[PDB]
Amino acid sequence: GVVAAAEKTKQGKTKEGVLYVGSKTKEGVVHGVATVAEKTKEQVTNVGGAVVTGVTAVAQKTVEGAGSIAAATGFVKKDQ
Amino acid sequence: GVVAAAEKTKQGKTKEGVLYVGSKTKEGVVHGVATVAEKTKEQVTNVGGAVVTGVTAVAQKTVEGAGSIAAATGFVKKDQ
Amino acid sequence: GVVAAAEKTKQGKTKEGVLYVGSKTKEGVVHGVATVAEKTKEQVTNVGGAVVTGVTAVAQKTVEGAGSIAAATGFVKKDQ
Repeated sequence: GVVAAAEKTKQGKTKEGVLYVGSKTKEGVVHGVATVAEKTKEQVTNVGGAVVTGVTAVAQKTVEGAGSIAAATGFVKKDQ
Repeated sequence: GVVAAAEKTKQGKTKEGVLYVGSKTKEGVVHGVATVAEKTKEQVTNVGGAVVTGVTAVAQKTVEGAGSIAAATGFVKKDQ
Repeated sequence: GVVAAAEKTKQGKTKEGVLYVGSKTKEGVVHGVATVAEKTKEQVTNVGGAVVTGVTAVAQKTVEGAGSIAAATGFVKKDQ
């Protein structure tokens, strides 16, 4: 029973402000989430929330609510 | 019973402010989350929250709420 | 029963301020979370919260709420 529950059981003014980023570069190479392999059997990539990538990559108020992820890999049975 | 529960059972003004980043570089290479391997059997990458990458990578108010992640890998049975 | 529970059971004004970062470099190479291996059997990377990477990488008010992560790897049975 490999489960994963999450409850934001909320019952009951926002004036946050700003966010500012600046960038000035010459050369840039970025790899966010890379899976490189050779001679494997299984490969999984469960993205529940977000994935944000780049020389300028911001993530504001990204995952509100309830993030739930089950993940099961393998579980072989060759007995007897 | 490999579970993982999380409850933000909230019942009941925000004036945070700012955030500022600045950057000026010449060469830049970034790898956020890399999985490199050779001759394996299983490879998993469960992203529950976020993944933010880059020469300028910010993450503001990212994972509110309830973050829940189950993760099971393996569990072989070849007995008798 | 490999579980991991977390409850932010909150029942019931914010004027934090600012945050400031500055950067001026010539060469930069960063690796956030790298898993390099050879001749293994299993590889897992459960990200519950966030992962922020870069020559300028900030993380403000990242994981509120309840962070929950189960993680089970292995558990082989070849007896008798």
